Amino acid sequence: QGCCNGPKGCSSKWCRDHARCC
Repeated sequence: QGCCNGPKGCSSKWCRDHARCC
């Protein structure tokens, strides 16, 4: 969903919080 597709996605805390791939 972007978060786990791009280099800055899991660098975003929201994606780290919510997305299990982060």
